[PDB]
This record gives sequence, C-alpha cells and structure tokens, in this order.
Amino acid sequence: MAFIERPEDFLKDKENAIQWEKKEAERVEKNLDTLEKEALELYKKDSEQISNYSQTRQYFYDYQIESNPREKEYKNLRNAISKNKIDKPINVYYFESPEKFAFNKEIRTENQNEISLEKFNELKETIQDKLFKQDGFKDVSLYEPGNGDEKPTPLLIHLKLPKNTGMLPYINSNDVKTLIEQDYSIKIDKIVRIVIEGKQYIKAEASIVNSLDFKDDVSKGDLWGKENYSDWSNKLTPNELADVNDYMRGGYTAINNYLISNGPLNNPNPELDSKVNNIENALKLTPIPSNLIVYRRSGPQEFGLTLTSPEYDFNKIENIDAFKEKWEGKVITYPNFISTSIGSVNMSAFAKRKIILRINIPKDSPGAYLSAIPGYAGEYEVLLNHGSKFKINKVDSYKDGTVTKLILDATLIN
Amino acid sequence: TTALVCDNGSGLVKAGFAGDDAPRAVFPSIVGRKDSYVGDEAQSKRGILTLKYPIEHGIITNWDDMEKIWHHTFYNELRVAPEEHPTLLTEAPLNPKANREKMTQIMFETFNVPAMYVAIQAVLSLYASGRTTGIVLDSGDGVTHNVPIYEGYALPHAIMRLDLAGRDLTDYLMKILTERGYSFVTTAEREIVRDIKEKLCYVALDFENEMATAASSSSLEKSYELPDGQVITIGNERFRCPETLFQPSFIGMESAGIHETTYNSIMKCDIDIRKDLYANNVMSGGTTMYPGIADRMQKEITALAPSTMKIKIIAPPERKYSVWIGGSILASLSTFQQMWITKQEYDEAGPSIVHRKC
Ligand SMILES: NC(=O)c1ccc[n+]([C@@H]2O[C@H](COP(=O)([O-])OP(=O)(O)OC[C@H]3O[C@@H](n4cnc5c(N)ncnc54)[C@H](O)[C@@H]3O)[C@@H](O)[C@H]2O)c1
Ligand SMILES: Nc1ncnc2c1ncn2[C@@H]1O[C@H](COP(=O)(O)OP(=O)(O)OP(=O)(O)O)[C@@H](O)[C@H]1O
Ligand SMILES: C/C1=C/C(=O)O[C@@H]2C[C@@H](CC[C@H](C)/C=C/C=C/CC1)O[C@@](O)([C@@H]1CSC(=O)N1)C2
Ligand SMILES: [Ca+2]
Repeated sequence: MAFIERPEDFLKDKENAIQWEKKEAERVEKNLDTLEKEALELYKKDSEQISNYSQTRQYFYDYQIESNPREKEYKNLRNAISKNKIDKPINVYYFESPEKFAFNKEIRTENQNEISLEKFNELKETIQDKLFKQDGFKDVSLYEPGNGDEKPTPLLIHLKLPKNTGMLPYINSNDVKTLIEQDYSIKIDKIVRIVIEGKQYIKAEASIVNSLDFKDDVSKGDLWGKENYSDWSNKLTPNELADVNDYMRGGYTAINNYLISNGPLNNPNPELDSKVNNIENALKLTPIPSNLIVYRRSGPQEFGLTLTSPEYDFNKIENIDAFKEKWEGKVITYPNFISTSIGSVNMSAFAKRKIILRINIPKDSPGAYLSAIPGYAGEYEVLLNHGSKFKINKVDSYKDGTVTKLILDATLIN
Repeated sequence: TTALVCDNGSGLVKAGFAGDDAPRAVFPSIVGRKDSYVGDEAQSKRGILTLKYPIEHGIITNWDDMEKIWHHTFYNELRVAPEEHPTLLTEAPLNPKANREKMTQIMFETFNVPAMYVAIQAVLSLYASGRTTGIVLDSGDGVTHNVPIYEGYALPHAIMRLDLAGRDLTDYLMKILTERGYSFVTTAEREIVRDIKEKLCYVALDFENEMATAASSSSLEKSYELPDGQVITIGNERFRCPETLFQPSFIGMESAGIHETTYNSIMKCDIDIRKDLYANNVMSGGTTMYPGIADRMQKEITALAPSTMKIKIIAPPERKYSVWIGGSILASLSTFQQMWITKQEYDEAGPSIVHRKC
C-alpha cells in the first residue's frame, strides 16, 4: 500500500514509484503548452543529441549560440522542466560511466561479477573530496534498479535532490520516465559496494551543491555583479583604487611577472609589494557573495605548453589522455592574480584558446567583479586573489568547429 | 580663429589646422625621461634617456607625458598658442569615460584652450570618405579596431578590438629576418625593419599557395639597401609578416584575425543593418596600407558571409591620414560649430561636459 504523501525516497518500491510518477505525468500534462509537449516529443525521438547539445551549448560566440536552431528545443524543454518544482526533497537513481567522475578505467568488466578491493579503493580516492559539475538533460529513476532492470555500468548514482528542483515526469510508450536538467555540482558523500542480480555495483551516495552559473547569460551575470559590487567600487582607499586601476590598466603584466618569478623573495621591490597588498585587500573588501562559477580561457603556457607543442593538438585522443594523466585530479597554484569571467561564451580576443577553466568559487572567497568599475564592463571580469589554488576535478572535451577544446572542471580550494 | 586637429595615436601624432587637406605635422608619440624630451627629440637623446610611449594600444596611459606631447604639438610643431585655437582631439573607440574627462580637464586647466572637442577616430575616418554608415577597420601602430557605425553613431556593443597592429608586425619581421640569417634586434634596427615593412611587405591572396611559390622560385624576392650600403634580400617574409593580421598565431596570439573580428562585429549588429556594413567595409590607418589587403579581406569575408552577400572593401590611397582628414572636415563644418565645448561651458559644468556634448 501507499501513504497519501510520497516518501523522500521510494528505495526498492518500484511499483509505487512508477504509479506515483505516472499520476504526476498525467498531472503535469495539464500544465504544458503545445510547444512544450512538442519539445518533449522531440526529446523522446532524439534524446542523446538533444542532451549533448544541452551540455556544451554555452561555450560558443554569443551570435553563434543565438543563431543555432537547436536553441528552440533546448529553451522549450528547459522551461517545461523548470516549472514542475518539487515541494520537498526526492532521491533519484541513475547509472554513470566511471569516466564521468574522472575514473578513466573500468571498475570491473561487464563479464566480471566482483569488484576488487583495489579498484574500490582507487575509485574512492579518485572521487572523494571533489565537487563534480553536472550539466544538461538527464533521465533519472525514482526507484533503485533491481533484478530484471537495465543496468549499463557498474556505477549507480543515488542522488538527493532538494526542494524546488525542476523535474518532468513523462510517459514514453510503455515506460514512465523522469527528466531533469542538471545545473549543479555533485559531491560523492560515500561509496558502498552492493550486489544486484548476481553482480557487484558501486553505489555512490551523492548530494548537490548549488552555485550561480550564468553560462552564456552575460547580461544577467553583469546585472548580478553590478548589484553586488557597485558599493565595493566606492569603498576602497585611494591607494587601493589607485593600485587596482594600475593593475587593470595593464600594470598586471609587471605585477604578475614579479609574483610568478618570486620577486618578493629574489628581488624585493617595496613599491610592487605595496600594490600586491592593496589589490589583495581590495579583493577581500567584498568577498564573493554566493557560490559562483567563473570561466577562464587559459593560454597553453599555464599548462606547460605552447601553440606549437604537438601535445596541444587535442584532436588526437592520445594528447587528451596525456593531458588528463598530467593534470586531472591535481591541484594547481597561480602565484599571479587571475582573471576570470562570469560568462562562458567565446570572444574574439581568445577565440582560439583551447583550454577553458571552469571554476567553482565558494561563497566568501576573496574576489571582485571588477567590471563594476565603469572603466571596462566588456570583460564581465571576476579577479581572483594571487596565490589561489584550484583542484582539477575532471577534464572534458568538445568540438568548436573542427578544433577540440578542453573544459577543466575546477574548484577554488583556498 | 583656425581650429586645430590633433589625432594622437600609439606611434604617431598627426596634427594640423582644420580646413587643410593634410596634417602639417606628423611626429612620434614618444617622450624621453618637467621639460623632458619629445618628438624625435627623445631618440637623439636615447642615452641618459629611455624613450617612452604614453599612448598604449590607442589609450593614453601617462598624463604627465601626454601633457609634454601636447605641449610639443602646440608650441614646437604647429607654433601656435593653445589659448588662441579651438582644439579637436581624437580618441580611441571605447575610450573610458574618465579618460575623455581627463583629456578635457588638461585642455582647459593646463593649456587654457578657448574650446575643444573629442571625436572618435574610426567615425572621423568613415566621415573622410563622405560616409555616415559602414564598418571601419582602423589599424595603426598599437591597436586594431572594427567599428560599425550607423547614421553617424558608433555601435559600442559590436566594437571589436585587437592589441595586434603595426609595431607587432615590425617586431615579427625582425624575428623572421633574423631567422633568415640576418640580425635585426636593436632599437635602431627596429626602425630599419619598420621601413622594410612599409616598403616591401604585402598580403597574399592565397597564403599557402604563396608559400609554395616562394619555396620553388626567386620570383618573390626583393632587395633593400641598409644605411651602411649592405644590400639584403627579402623573400617570403614579405607576406608572412602581414599574414599575422589574419593569423595572429604567427606571433603566439590565440585571438581571431582581422577578417574574423570584422565578421564578429557585423554579427553583433542588428540584422537589418548588416548588408549596409558588408557593402561599406572601410579601411583606415597605416597598418591597412599593405598591397593585397583589400582583396584578401574581400576573399575571407566572402567565405564567412552568406553566398548572396554583396561585399565591398573601400581602401582610399589617403587612408593613413583618414582619421585626421575627417577631423579637419568635421571641425570646419557649419553645423559642428555649436558642438564645441567652450571654456565657459567647462567652468559651468565639470570635465563631464564632454559626455553632454561629445
Ligand atoms: N583569459 C580570460 O578568460 C579572461 C577573462 C576575463 C578577462 N580577461 C582579460 O584579459 C586580460 C588578461 O588576459 P589573460 O588572462 O589571457 O592574460 P594573463 O596575464 O593571465 O596571461 C598572460 C600569459 O601568461 C600566461 N600565464 C598566466 N599565468 C601563468 C602562470 N601562473 N604560469 C604560467 N603561465 C601563465 C598565460 O597563459 C598567457 O600566455 C585582462 O585585460 C583581463 O581583464 C581575460
Ligand atoms: N605603407 C605602409 N605599409 C604598412 N604599414 C605602414 C605603412 N605606413 C605606415 N605603416 C605603419 O602604420 C603604423 C602607423 O600608423 P598610424 O599613424 O595609423 O598608427 P597610430 O595612430 O600611431 O597608432 P594606433 O592607431 O594603433 O594608436 C606604424 O606601425 C607604421 O609602421
Ligand atoms: C617614419 C616613422 C614612422 C613611425 O611610424 O614611427 C612610429 C614612432 C617610432 C618612435 C621610436 C623611434 C626610435 C623614434 C622615431 C621617429 C620616428 C618617425 C618614424 O616608433 C615606431 O617606429 C614603432 C617602432 S617600430 C614600429 O613599427 N613602430 C612608430
Ligand atoms: Ca590611430
């Protein structure tokens, strides 16, 4: 039997989960207009490509994004999902490739039944203490897969979704399904080895962490930045505004080269030292007021490469693999102050740069929306503090025309 | 009574009198080291002195030094008193508001001009050809912009800027000439190579085909006599150098090239005006002087634009001085005279009067 209020987790109660979601699907059909129902029908017919598009749409030029006819399906489906918000948390289930969480080898083969202690521990060490960014449309289940269910990988994600998460229950032929648009980071709180129908699986107990991510909506990001850093702009000492404007006006190159070469030890320059101190103090004046995603198009030199390095040809998979082996899971540190943007869109000045850092900035980190300073709004810039450290959680790749580019999912850790 | 026109660039100041067809004075935008040295002055004193460029990438970055350049302009180059002439200054596209204010403060408070105005360089260059609608490629010594303009208004959200221009091309030519087996490395040698660049370089219509040609013939070789009589040869460097504008990866830059920034600029404009822009691509500035550049731009934009698009590149012979000429025309216009900011208006309103009126 079923209670008259649903649980937060249907667990193994597949029969009630399916019936409840079937009722929900019927109820939500009352609230979708025909363009939204059209978007859903197209998704049933082309889910992989539509989901793929939804993961990387934001990285192109603003006018390329606007001109893509796939925007219609994306926006209409996203609207359909966004407005059926849950009234309390719910737990969902789905399978991932281990590669999704930067475990770039099999946990066990399809034919194997058990998972070694070795592999279990390797997996734990790889996915612990990391916040993994999730994007795009995804089909999830409200019940745990059991005997006779489809189970494509050895990795089962058991994810708690909070109140106000958008979820779209729907029917596809004989099947009741649940669609979400991922817009958050997940943390793996705990992994456990379980057995389902004679085979060992890893079950990852996962929760989410929200961050503001403006992606290609630079106007919205700019409004947010101006709202939070208009006062900041006015609250600096005259030395701090002076040293800040010097930095932004191109002084950054000397200041940062002094930092990178370890000038404060090898060539102490008290003038520069005072500027570094003032700018740092400026960045601590109004700490980043929410968890925030920022984007940086890195030069290859930040990753020990040049334009003519053979290893910078990411169109060859072996170079992507070599990149991952060197950087994925590592912590990197910038002695320099570091420019980032509120927006993910490509821009003329760095149109050809192949390495994109996508950085999770925890609330209260030092930082400032410099583009609140009336002098230059067209960067949508957030400046991060000198000596910042970033954990590289995961490396993804995508095609920009014929050129393979990398997205480094990173977290600011100090 | 006569107005002054001062077009201040990263490498050169072009200065003269409104009404004239050309600037009376063209001199380097440099200072050496209170009374510190300026126009060529700061190279004949390059010893106890280092030469400094106060305008960087089209933006004034040192106001003390820029006051010296402007002092030099009035008293030494034009031999006029600033108190006796309305003065039209030029500015880069997207010049910060505070920068234009500081230009205005200096003109009235330091030089005590009776009136002044600040005009956008690219808009002046479009105006020089009798146009008020078009997309300008302005490329000088320090910066290159794409500036779309519709009925006299620059469209700031579609302006593209690349910190890649003539001085970068000169430095690149020094490097690749040095790789050929010559040695161009010093300040004086940079001037020589600038001269080689201005005399012998060209943009190839098909770069990969041109490289193949040069590889398998001497047909593209030219000679150049150094000041000491040494004659040198230049080959594929003639076109590899300005190729950098279309392929900024040649100097380690991962930016779009000038054809792509032109396209990006047009694509940021309202769809209704894009054909007007395609049909009125105007080139301005010294770094647009390369033979072959208009044909190559035509070819590259043709490949990006819809197959039905009609594209025209306008590259007048005078385009090294297009900005200055447009300023000379503008300052002379009857309908412009009401637009001058007077000393009286400055006294009444702040430096911020320059937004009211410019
Ligand atoms: N890159 C971006 O995504 C971005 C975002 C917002 C604003 N901006 C704007 O662009 C300009 C800054 O440009 P930038 O960030 O491309 O230049 P940068 O000063 O960060 O980098 C200059 C060069 O140094 C390299 N570099 C930087 N830090 C390094 C390190 N720790 N080790 C080794 N190499 C290192 C870079 O790869 C590049 O080749 C500023 O005007 C800024 O406002 C850029
Ligand atoms: N015939 C030519 N061919 C190629 N380049 C040239 C030619 N004549 C001048 N130049 C280059 O053009 C530049 C000077 O042009 P211009 O005076 O338009 O620039 P600027 O206004 O000083 O700088 P900017 O506009 O970038 O601030 C120099 O780099 C010079 O070498
Ligand atoms: C005919 C001429 C043109 C010119 O454009 O010079 C400008 C100004 C010049 C100043 C430095 C030298 C030493 C002093 C020079 C007096 C020069 C008049 C020279 O520095 C440039 O040469 C730079 C360096 S090399 C290059 O590509 N841009 C641009
Ligand atoms: Ca200029």
